[PDB]
Amino acid sequence: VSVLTMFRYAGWLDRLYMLVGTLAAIIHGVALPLMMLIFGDMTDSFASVGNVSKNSTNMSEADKRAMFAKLEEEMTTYAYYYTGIGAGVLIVAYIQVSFWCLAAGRQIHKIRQKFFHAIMNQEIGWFDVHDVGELNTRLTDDVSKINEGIGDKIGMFFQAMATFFGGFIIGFTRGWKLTLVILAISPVLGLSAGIWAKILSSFTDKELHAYAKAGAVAEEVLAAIRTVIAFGGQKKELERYNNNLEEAKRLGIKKAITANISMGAAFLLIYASYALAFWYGTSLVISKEYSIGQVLTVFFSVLIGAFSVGQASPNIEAFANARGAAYEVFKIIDNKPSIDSFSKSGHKPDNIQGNLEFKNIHFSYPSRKEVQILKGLNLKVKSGQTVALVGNSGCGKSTTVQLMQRLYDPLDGMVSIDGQDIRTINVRYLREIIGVVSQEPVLFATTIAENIRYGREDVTMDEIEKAVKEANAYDFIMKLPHQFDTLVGERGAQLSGGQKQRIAIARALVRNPKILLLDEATSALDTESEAVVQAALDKAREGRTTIVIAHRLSTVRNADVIAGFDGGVIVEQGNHDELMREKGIYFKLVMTQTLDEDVPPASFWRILKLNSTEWPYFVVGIFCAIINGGLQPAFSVIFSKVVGVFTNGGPPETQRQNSNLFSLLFLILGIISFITFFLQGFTFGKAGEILTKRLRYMVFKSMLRQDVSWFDDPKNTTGALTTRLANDAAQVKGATGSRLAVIFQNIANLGTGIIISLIYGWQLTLLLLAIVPIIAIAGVVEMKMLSGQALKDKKELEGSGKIATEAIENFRTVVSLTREQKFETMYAQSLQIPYRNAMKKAHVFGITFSFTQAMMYFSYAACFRFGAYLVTQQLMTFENVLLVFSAIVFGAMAVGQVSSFAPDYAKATVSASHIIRIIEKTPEIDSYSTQGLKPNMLEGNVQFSGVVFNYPTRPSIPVLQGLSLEVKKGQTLALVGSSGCGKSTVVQLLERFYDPMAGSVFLDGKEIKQLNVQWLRAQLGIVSQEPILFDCSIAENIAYGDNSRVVSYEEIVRAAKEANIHQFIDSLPDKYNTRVGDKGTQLSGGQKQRIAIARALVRQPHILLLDEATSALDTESEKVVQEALDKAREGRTCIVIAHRLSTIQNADLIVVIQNGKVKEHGTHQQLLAQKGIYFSMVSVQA
Repeated sequence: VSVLTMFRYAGWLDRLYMLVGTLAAIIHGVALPLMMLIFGDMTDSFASVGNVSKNSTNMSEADKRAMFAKLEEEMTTYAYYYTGIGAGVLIVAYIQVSFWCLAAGRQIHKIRQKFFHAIMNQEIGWFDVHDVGELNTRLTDDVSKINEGIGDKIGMFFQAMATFFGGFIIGFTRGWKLTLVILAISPVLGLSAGIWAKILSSFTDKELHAYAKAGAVAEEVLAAIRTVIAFGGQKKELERYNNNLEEAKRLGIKKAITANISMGAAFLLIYASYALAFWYGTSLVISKEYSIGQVLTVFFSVLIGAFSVGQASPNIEAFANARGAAYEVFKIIDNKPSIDSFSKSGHKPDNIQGNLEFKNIHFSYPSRKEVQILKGLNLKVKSGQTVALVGNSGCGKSTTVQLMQRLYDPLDGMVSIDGQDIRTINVRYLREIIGVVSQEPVLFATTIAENIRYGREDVTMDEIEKAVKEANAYDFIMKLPHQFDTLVGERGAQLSGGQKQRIAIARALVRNPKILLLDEATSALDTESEAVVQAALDKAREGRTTIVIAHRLSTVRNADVIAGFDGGVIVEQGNHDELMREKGIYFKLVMTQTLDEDVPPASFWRILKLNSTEWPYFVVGIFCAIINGGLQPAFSVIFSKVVGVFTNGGPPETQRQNSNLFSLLFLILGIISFITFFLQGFTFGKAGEILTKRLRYMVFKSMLRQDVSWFDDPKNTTGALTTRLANDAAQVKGATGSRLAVIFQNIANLGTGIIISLIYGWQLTLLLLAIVPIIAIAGVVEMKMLSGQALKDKKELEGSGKIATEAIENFRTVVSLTREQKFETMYAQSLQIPYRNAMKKAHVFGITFSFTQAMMYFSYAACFRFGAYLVTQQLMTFENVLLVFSAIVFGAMAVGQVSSFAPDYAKATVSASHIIRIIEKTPEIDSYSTQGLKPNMLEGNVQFSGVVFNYPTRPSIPVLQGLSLEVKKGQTLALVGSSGCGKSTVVQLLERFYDPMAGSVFLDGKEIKQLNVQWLRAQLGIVSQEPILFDCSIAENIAYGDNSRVVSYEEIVRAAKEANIHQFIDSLPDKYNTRVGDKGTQLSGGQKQRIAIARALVRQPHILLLDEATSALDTESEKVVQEALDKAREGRTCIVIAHRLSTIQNADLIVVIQNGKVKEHGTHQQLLAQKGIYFSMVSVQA
């Protein structure tokens, strides 16, 4: 029902070919096992020939007769085989792909036109609800999904079942046993893959849980970077970041260990079962003699038939996921629920006029539960008049304008155009009788000639000329170049807003409506252009019955009748003077109104260069991959010798050879492959493991040892930094993983295959490589053409989609209604191009897939043709033919594995490129010397001379210009300024966060410029507004080791004693040992600040710095901190920039800073005697 038939709906002749393509899809899938049925027949005769060939040791010439005759007879069959299937698979291929296009093309094009039509046909509803853009985004993405649902995926789907159902048919008939064995190994292979999902999902979360700690440390530190810098607690975070990494690596290696165990075991269970199938497959030959090895090979094709079920599932999933999403929204997509608008019939008034009448109208916006904006209405406007409506709370007047266009059917009451109800008349006609001027004008992207032409389709520039000329829009347009043919570029914002609306009036003027609706047209406009546009409105009035709502009372003065609302409730009506007489609602208002990343530059082999540098030794891992590489062909060699000697060899000794090789297929792989695979995994696993540490290590330390506008004023963010730590190390981990994988398969094919390739007849090789590269390139050129078609298609629908996206986003097209079909008209012509392009790719996709399979039979042809014939002509041998099959599976593991790790190499290369340029750093300040820390330097008299400063934004108008201060030791230097900066910056510059653009700063008289960075930050009393507490024991928080400083209990006691935080320390559990409880969630600001103060006086700085310490606080908290602060200072030099001027009254020197320029300075009473900024600061303090 709704699920399927509509998904496939219509397509009368389409449905017939839809079935034809379907039919062709079956016989395609049927062909592959039939091709393999042939493989057994050629095997059978060739085997009987081989049995007599080894059986001779007597006669020779006899073997030259019959054995070659059968082979010649087989050569006769060979020719009729590949062609019959080849010509078949060639034709049926081109057909089944036409299903993908020819059927899908006409269907989607049919879908598009109705969908694009139904959207505009829902009218009002889209404004009522949903997303109106996000909705139409996904929906057009949904119709894109449909082509995948009705395409050849289905053709492939029937093809798969034909290989499946048709495959098993042949299997059971030629035996019911082996099936059971093969069916038995199915859950086992599903069991091993089950181990995979358990290991991957479980080990991921552990790793995630591990790096979360490593991530969390980087999370707060990089957020706390300015805090840690000042205290120089870097090396501790340095050490910690290594510990979390130490654990995360151990979860990394075990994951790799267990994974390789699974993947190793996974292949074991396959090959064991593969071996198990033959041993029981062989035992039914030697002692039994039922199968000659035809079905034995053919039942393996049932696995190929079984793999097709795996190829079937996506097409169904492609079909199912497309179906459910489409048909459910299809109900919304298609039809026309409509029934408030429609397009058609209705009544056409020829009366060419009508008095507007509103009668007892109760209405509510379709917000449902929202209260009625309009409860009841009575308004009657006579013909030729102009009625004015007004309000306060908003809308409620605008509603009356909205109902008049029948955009919303009123809940109760009626709106009467002329004498008749509005619901009788044809809607299309009504919109044409109603001109509308909205407050916010809109111009479609087109010529000015066209925007008017959208008002009325049939018009000539003379009416256009007269329109704007009467609308006084004829001035700016003429001076403007291109005249009427001028396009409006980049949507509608180009020129002045007043001119846009004026044109909109002219557009509505062409409409020549007998009703004109103006909603706040004058509102939201510059004063000058307002009067200009108004005259046009004035010139558009008086000739037409109209109704106008705006908030400009200047335009309401000349109105014939005014009506008050204020929220939509009708109260007063009449002429202006009559209204002012009432001094009512009208009169009241009158007097009242009087995150992405990755810069371009690359690595260029520097990857393995830096990698090998950090990779001390691993030659056993890759060597283990090589011996594993060459191990792969041995299987292809062993199996080749099994059936080889089985095909060519006599009845004696058959048991031993097969027995000996059977065991050989096991031990060479099962014993060895598991070992080497787990052996390499333990190597390259740990290889990538330690790299993740050193890299993230040498980065975060390279990040922390550099600040300098990467931290202080970056364009980056915390998340972006963490992202770098995550992806880069993860990607380069993949970079190295791809290295061993390729080199492994390299020798697997190039190294060993060539050795095998060397023993051919040298022509067979050439013929083989006259196929494989050709079919590969043939497979490559298809992929290019495929995306080439995908890209060119997206561009075409884009232009159609944009102009489509243009319309739905503009809901005002429905008020004119002139453009309803007109837009869908352009879309038809726009949609017409991909249609022919859809027809074009039918031939293109048709010939490609056909050709791809055309090389398939041609491959088997030349394989067996030249394997027979000339080789059958002289010295027909069992070898070199199965070795061809060996060379094939190497080409399969080459393309498959290489192309898989190719993009892995890409994103890694890019991610590595970032991590390399970042780690280069610009270390700047770390240690050096620059000073000897003299014992006479304790002191503390801080100098500023000719200091200018700007934070690293160049044209930021620097906050410091010509600034100089001084403070003697052991006394308080007060500071006060307007707001913002120059307050805070001074404290920051003392930290030497940024070296000023000009001037100098001194502490003992020594130059800070030339002073050591560390020791300068060794004595500091820095306290911020909202102190950030690291999550840790408050005891470990109070004391942050400056350099060598151990956690000292007696000291932090003194810290708490002075900071008055000992109250909390006295009581409560664990006392000093209490953790902050997840980022200090159990403590208020007052508690935290006390601790920050304790951090300051732990250091015993000769210089204290208070940045708005009491800025955020209240009540007793303000006094207790001030009590601590005052007691913190007075023993040493201090600077308090706090905005509390009540507590600044005890200060040795108060300084008023005006934006880089110190204005006044002196003791409180001295400045108090003066007047200016400071006295104002106190005067406004009250």
